[PDB]
Amino acid sequence: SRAQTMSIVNCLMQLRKVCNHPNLFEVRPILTSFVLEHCV
Amino acid sequence: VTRTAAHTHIKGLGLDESGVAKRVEGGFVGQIEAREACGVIVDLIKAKKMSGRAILLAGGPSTGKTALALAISQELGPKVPFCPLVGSELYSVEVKKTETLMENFRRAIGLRIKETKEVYEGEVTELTPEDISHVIVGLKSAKGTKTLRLDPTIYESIQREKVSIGDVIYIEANTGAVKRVGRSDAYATEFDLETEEYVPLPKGEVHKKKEIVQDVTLHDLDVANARPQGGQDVISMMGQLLKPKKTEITEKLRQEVNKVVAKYIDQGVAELIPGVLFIDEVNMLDIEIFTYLNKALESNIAPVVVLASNRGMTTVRGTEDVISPHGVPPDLIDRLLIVRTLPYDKDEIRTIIERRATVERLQVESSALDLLATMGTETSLRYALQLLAPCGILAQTSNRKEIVVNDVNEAKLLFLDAKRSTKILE
Amino acid sequence: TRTAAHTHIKGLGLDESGVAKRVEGGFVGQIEAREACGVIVDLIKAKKMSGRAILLAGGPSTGKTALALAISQELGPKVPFCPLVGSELYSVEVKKTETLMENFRRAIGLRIKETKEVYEGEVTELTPEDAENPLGGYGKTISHVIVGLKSAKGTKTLRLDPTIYESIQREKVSIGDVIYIEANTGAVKRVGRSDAYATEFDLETEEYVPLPKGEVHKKKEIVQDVTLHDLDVANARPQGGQDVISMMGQLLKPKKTEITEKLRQEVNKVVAKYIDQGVAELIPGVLFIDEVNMLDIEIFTYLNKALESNIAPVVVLASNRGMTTVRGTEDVISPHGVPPDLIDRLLIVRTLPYDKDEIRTIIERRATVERLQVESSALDLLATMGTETSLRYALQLLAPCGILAQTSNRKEIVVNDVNEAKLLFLDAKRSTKILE
Amino acid sequence: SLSLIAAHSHITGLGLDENLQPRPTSEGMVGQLQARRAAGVILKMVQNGTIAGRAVLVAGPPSTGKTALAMGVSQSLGKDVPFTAIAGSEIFSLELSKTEALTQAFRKSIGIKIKEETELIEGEVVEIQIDRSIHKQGKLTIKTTDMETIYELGNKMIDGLTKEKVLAGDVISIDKASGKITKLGRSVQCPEGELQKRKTVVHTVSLHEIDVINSRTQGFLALFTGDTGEIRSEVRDQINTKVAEWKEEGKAEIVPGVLFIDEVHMLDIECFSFINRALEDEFAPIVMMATNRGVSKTRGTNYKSPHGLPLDLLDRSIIITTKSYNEQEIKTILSIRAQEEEVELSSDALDLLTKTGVETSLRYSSNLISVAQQIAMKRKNNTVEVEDVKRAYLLFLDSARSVKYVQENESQYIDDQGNVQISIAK
Amino acid sequence: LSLIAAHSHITGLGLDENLQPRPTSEGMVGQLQARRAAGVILKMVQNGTIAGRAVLVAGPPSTGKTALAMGVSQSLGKDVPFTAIAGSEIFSLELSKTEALTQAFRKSIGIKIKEETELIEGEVVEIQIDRSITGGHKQGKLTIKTTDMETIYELGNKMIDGLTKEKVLAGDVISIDKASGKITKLGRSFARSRDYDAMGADTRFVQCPEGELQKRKTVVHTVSLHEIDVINSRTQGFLALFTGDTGEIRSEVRDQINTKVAEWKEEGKAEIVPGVLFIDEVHMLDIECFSFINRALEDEFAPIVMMATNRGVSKTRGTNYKSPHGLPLDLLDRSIIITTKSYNEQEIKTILSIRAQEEEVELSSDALDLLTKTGVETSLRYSSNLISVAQQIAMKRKNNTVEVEDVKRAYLLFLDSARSVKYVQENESQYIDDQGNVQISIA
DNA sequence: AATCCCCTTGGCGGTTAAAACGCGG
Ligand SMILES: Nc1ncnc2c1ncn2[C@@H]1O[C@H](COP(=O)(O)OP(=O)(O)OP(O)(O)=S)[C@@H](O)[C@H]1O
Ligand SMILES: Nc1ncnc2c1ncn2[C@@H]1O[C@H](COP(=O)(O)OP(=O)(O)O)[C@@H](O)[C@H]1O
Ligand SMILES: Nc1ncnc2c1ncn2[C@@H]1O[C@H](COP(=O)(O)OP(=O)(O)O)[C@@H](O)[C@H]1O
Ligand SMILES: Nc1ncnc2c1ncn2[C@@H]1O[C@H](COP(=O)(O)OP(=O)(O)O)[C@@H](O)[C@H]1O
Ligand SMILES: [Mg+2]
Ligand SMILES: [Mg+2]
Ligand SMILES: [Mg+2]
Ligand SMILES: [Mg+2]
Repeated sequence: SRAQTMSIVNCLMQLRKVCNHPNLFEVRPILTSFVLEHCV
Repeated sequence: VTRTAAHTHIKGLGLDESGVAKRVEGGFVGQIEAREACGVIVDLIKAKKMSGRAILLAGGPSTGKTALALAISQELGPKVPFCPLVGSELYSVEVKKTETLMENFRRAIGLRIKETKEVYEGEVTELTPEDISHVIVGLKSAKGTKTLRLDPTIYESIQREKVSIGDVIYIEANTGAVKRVGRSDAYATEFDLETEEYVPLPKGEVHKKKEIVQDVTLHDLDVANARPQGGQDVISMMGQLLKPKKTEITEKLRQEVNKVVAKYIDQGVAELIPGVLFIDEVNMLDIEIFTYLNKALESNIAPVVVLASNRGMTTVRGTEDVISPHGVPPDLIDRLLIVRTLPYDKDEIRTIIERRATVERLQVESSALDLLATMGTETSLRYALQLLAPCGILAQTSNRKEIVVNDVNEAKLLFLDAKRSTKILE
Repeated sequence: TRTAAHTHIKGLGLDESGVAKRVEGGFVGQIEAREACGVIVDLIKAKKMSGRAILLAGGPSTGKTALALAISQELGPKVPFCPLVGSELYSVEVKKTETLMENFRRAIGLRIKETKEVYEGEVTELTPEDAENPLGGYGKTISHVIVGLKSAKGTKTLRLDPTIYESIQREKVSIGDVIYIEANTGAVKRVGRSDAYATEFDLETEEYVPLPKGEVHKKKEIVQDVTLHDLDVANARPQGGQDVISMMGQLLKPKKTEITEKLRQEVNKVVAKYIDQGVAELIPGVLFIDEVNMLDIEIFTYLNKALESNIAPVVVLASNRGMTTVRGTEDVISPHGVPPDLIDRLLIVRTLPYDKDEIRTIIERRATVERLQVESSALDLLATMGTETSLRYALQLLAPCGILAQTSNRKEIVVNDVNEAKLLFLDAKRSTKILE
Repeated sequence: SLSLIAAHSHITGLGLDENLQPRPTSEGMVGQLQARRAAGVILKMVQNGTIAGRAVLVAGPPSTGKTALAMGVSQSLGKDVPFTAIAGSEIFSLELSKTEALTQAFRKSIGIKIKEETELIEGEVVEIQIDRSIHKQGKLTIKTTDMETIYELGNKMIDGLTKEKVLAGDVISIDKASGKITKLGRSVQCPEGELQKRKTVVHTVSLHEIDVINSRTQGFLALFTGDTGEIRSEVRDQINTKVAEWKEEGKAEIVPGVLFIDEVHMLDIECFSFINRALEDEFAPIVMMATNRGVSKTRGTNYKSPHGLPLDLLDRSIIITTKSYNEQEIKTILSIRAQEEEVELSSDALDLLTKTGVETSLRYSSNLISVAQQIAMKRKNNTVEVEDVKRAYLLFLDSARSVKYVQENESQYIDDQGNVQISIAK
Repeated sequence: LSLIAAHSHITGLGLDENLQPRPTSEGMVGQLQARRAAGVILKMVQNGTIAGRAVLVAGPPSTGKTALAMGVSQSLGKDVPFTAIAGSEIFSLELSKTEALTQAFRKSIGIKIKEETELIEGEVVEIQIDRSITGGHKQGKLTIKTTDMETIYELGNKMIDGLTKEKVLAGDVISIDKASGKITKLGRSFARSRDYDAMGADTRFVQCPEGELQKRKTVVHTVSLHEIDVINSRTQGFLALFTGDTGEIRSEVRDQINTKVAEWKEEGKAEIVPGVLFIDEVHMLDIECFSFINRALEDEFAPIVMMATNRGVSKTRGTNYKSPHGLPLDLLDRSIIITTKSYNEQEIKTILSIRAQEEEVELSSDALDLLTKTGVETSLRYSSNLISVAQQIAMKRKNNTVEVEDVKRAYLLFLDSARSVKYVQENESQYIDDQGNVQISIA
């Protein structure tokens, strides 16, 4: 959808990266607790 | 594939841009005025300006109050915090009813914050204690190596994780959490049989930094500042196994937490998302809960509490001579705006039954559906709604897909209504 | 200074022969009640009888609490006096009976004296010595340690046990630090650094303290007044121990527990032994329970047993209601809301209502103690108002009258100020009328 | 202190002149001339501090300004003076006796100011030189706007700086006595003068805070966790006698405050019996009690009472009575509320709101402003006109209309006997 | 571990392929309408699509409502959770009524996570562990054989420690889990070379395993939703799974668990198997419990609740008004009621015969007829209880069959409710009355 | 006014030419 309208070849490479694996863009997060700077 | 519940067909209020409600949209049929009022309330919540506003969804049984509340939640979206509740849930045994009500108040107020996470990961190449002493660890990765100095708590975490040279770890600097993810691939063939589960050597640099946005509630901050909550150290274990039960959080902690949140918002690192607290069957509350709810609504940081009741001219629980419009004492009623919910005629009952059948993947013949609608009119709408599944089961047992009149009659003869059972008792 | 409701009450105001003056000690009238309270005060000072009980019976605003506080003032601050109200017995941690018993033993004071010898000063030397022969001891084979302490009057060289040396090492004491050794227990405390070495470093975190006065070796006699309940609490929840379990227990909340009769018996045994040896002396105090009406029948029944004990203070009770059904009972109408069996163990001291002259004198004294000037006409108006509605209404209306007079920059309260105060602040009867 | 809009945000004071005469409309308060005059008398008594153990009852019909009066008193009293506001339903706890809860509330409203004189050096660090044993030799240099000198460290200061790991070029603060180090960013800000300054820090605490601090080994956490427990009376006596001694010495001053119980008609007879005696003793704050019921049965008793309170307590209190508003005062209160809520009402809209509030309730008309604003925004209109308020009236019901609807359709609601006719037919 | 109990004689609902109740099958007799309705509810549970339905079983005492519930549970079988609770169980001291009901509701939803594990199985040939005295280095190799293959594995430290702990020898057939690391001793292959101690304790030989030495197997972990909630509530919640003292789990934990389990289902990691919650004598529950049940049935993760009641019109607990079934109209509106009827003489006779078969009591025809007449006259449960006592009386007589005289003796020795009431009314002075008066003396 | 050379860009893989380098003496 973004490539339908930028350059086209970089979008084709990104599409190939999609076809390879989604982790090439962003890995699923390692969830961890929020840390407060200092207690009351 | 999918499961069906009481309000699975309710996808929203079905209100257009101008605010007028279509007759049948979002799974709703009729109830136009209540849908419009709830849309106005949703707009008020989205404004994020007022605090402590309260409304009452007043109507008879099987009229569409809980459905309206769930529709408000759907319209607002998953970003905002919507806390469902029942009047019977506030009668705790660990802490008093007031504390539970306040905790639910602060659970319905949302906060979205930005935090930078410092993360280290790599294959261990050295474990040298500095001498309870600091440990000097050397982490190697595919792009570089790094040597770090860790506090004694992290040393205790590493010690209890059985981390040796050649192990791959994951130290989160902000929280001090150490996870042994496995043994390095370079040592996979060292032995032909051992319990070790091997992992590849991490890619990228050892020191990684990412910015994540996480949604928390004020109750989460209160619990964090009140009692210890996590950790891999024995000190944390003893701290949390000591004083395990809930405690009556004081106003001072809430005020300090509010100051902290104000500082966070002022710095721009956080944004506030006030939400909704839904208390269904409000008539179960005692007079003390209502009395404290009067004071709690006057707080400058409070959610838009929505209340639902199906009682009229009923006496208030706890009191012995106070007759109230809906079981709610007049002091709280003056703080509320009442949205009246109206019964359903035959045509709307028929359409509701049709849509419920469509949702549960059932096929109902027009004559059978008319009989089901007329028996729902005669006895109850919910009774007609629950008869659909037995009818479908009976039809399937006869190798027939669509529901017929005979299956409905058989289901009626098998399962009875309240009036019929009472008549049998007589 | 702050002016409470009973600040003007300084004493019972009696003569040497026991007769009560008409106006003395802040009291106005109440001659018979004051004389009875004086006899009771003499009985308390006698320190011979246990479990004696009196009940102050009278109407609201008559002076029951005033008489109780006068008794407390007359006895002095060296004799226990534990105030209470009937509602405070209903705890949520332990049974009401245990709370009543704890209050009973909180009013039997004990004066225990102990002679203590302390070595204090600034450390000048620390020369540990080993045994003359290596075979003499085990391992380190550490013999005595020699420490030199300096005081304002000179120096002394002490010879200490190796245990004291271990304590010195634990407290991290170096040369020049002011220390404190108790020969009674062998405990070493680090007071701080001497002011002599204050300017050794221009930036250092050390609590610099002056050199101790007097000799290095000072023997002092320490006297403390402790209740028996203090000993019971000390035994029930001792503070000793440095284990992990000990510290974890220290962090836990101190919930009240039903201290067994065995612990009380053992405490009484040790206290009796010390009283026989002359180390300690017994001071029976007074227990005051205001609003006795709020006690349950179970509390009264347990009081029957408590008052028969060998160690029991003089319980003084106040009740402001008559012919009232006892709480916790359906049918037992009782004289003062107090069960008949407890009444049979009591001596009732009746207190009588006031007339206009007494109310006027009370308002005068209250205005004087409040640092307020009141005109005679406004004072007569206040007296008429008080005899019309209540004494406490006037006594509490005095202060807003003073504030109103100050807002007009007037040194004294005028009748107009009292009238404006009446208009601004209502009373119970007028509030009932306006709400009807 | 960032927070949303409450129902008492506009009341910024009691609106009195020098002679304690309240103005018609000032500091957000309208009308209630005698009530505000009496409240000013109470405020002057609180500020004087020479009067202890006074109870004032704020009685009157609902929606008259009792809580507004208390809020105005609190704001005019300002900070640096305790003001504890607890609802009468907060006393009933499963961990604290009602007498203990009332005692803790009483102690919370008496403040103690303790001055601590600390010697702290503040400046911009330049160089730090630490060497091994030759126990430790160290020199630090602190630069300010007009001095630059080196300091010869000792053992403990070196250990503390190593523990903090202070860098160079960052503003640092070191305390000579305590030894605490407070870090600050690089010099927006800059050192302003001499290296070592003499500034006193004042700590404001309450008697309850001291009691809880001395209650356990680490009792000051209970001020936030709320697990204080029933403190021993000997501890409180110790605190009281030490406060008397400190005041005599002049090293600490007492700031008496105000305790506000919003819903005293919920406390039982034991609580009132306790209050009667707790008022008499010294260190007793000024107790403000708000009640509305004319004559009711005191909780825990089977007899009526002139305000729901026993006659013994009413004898000890002075009563401030509030009177119902009229049309003009309703109009100006609604104007103030609309200005606070950032809503631009028209003249005819304000008149309609005023007539609705006079006919039904002030709170109902106050709540309709925001709903009317949201209705107008759906029409893309800035000012709220009459038709928006009329639509808000139609969509949201008040107490009287809801009662009328319930009475005219009593069959479709659940009654006190538990009967309802869910079936729309028959 | 079980004994002959009241409902031990029923193994299911006894239905055909078209849900038509058989006259007598799987232990149940009669109740054709009730059994057909129970079968419909059974199919509804087995479908797994309909959520949060409520069903009520009403009827006179001894009409088989608890028997119907046990039949439904038996037809469900294992792998489908069934939580049988009483109305008295909710009222706890450490948890609230709403919390106890929440835990009971979540106990009926099961989560299954299937995992594939690699297992090494074979008969040991040689084990050799070399360890240095006063040294931490250990080196070992083993030879594990199968009928078609044999191989040698050189072992890491943890495997050496595990095998040393398990006391593995040559004549041992053992299994090794490469992931968990546990060693299970399945049996022995031959004797231990005739040493003195343990001479003949290994006679029970086991056959050598056959096939690939390292084979993959699947393991299914079934855990209820409540167990997951308790595990994730606190760090010590795992102990709370056995000890109790779970506390009141915060709502955020339950919401997060719901979201995570929904994600697991959408990912195929976990399979959700909803079950049935059964409340005995629901009339003991408070009105607050009924309100919470009303709301909690609308959740998507809710089971199917079935309740038993026989009170007719009665006062709902917590309120002062009578209700049609001891339940408020709000709960009756959202529940389908299945009814039970009194039993004929023939149905009673065949139930008695079924019970006699289950209790292994051989009744003569005349004895069975007398028992049936007694049961019709007095109670079904009375005759059911009399069967075993009659068997014991017959054994005392040294007879292998129960005759009419044994039943007569059992009837004489043990009384029914009516006879006891009559004897009390005739001799009222010998019993303590409601006013607390009784005559102890006989003169 | 319709058509050629280079552009135009991610991630790849070669592949020399300085950077920065112990050490030998
Ligand atoms: N107007 C409507 N359109 C579509 N579905 C509706 C409508 N009103 C009710 N329902 C559905 O019918 C059922 C009625 O239940 P509710 O909406 O909760 O009624 P209720 O007012 O909550 O009754 P109570 O007070 O909970 S007993 C639910 O499954 C609703 O989703
Ligand atoms: N004899 C007296 N002389 C002076 N003041 C008195 C006397 N008796 C009572 N008072 C005053 O009247 C007030 C009511 O006294 P108190 O004993 O508290 O009431 P009650 O007797 O109802 O308990 C007190 O403030 C006290 O100062
Ligand atoms: N004198 C006043 N001046 C300004 N606003 C008032 C006044 N009295 C009442 N209000 C407004 O009316 C609303 C309700 O008053 P409230 O404090 O609830 O009185 P009560 O507690 O007696 O019902 C408050 O939001 C307040 O802003
Ligand atoms: N339809 C039936 N088929 C077989 N046995 C039955 C049937 N109904 C009742 N019973 C037997 O009779 C007894 C009745 O017990 P129960 O079902 O608890 O009675 P209730 O229905 O009053 O709860 C049970 O022991 C059961 O084995
Ligand atoms: Mg509902
Ligand atoms: Mg008194
Ligand atoms: Mg109010
Ligand atoms: Mg049963």
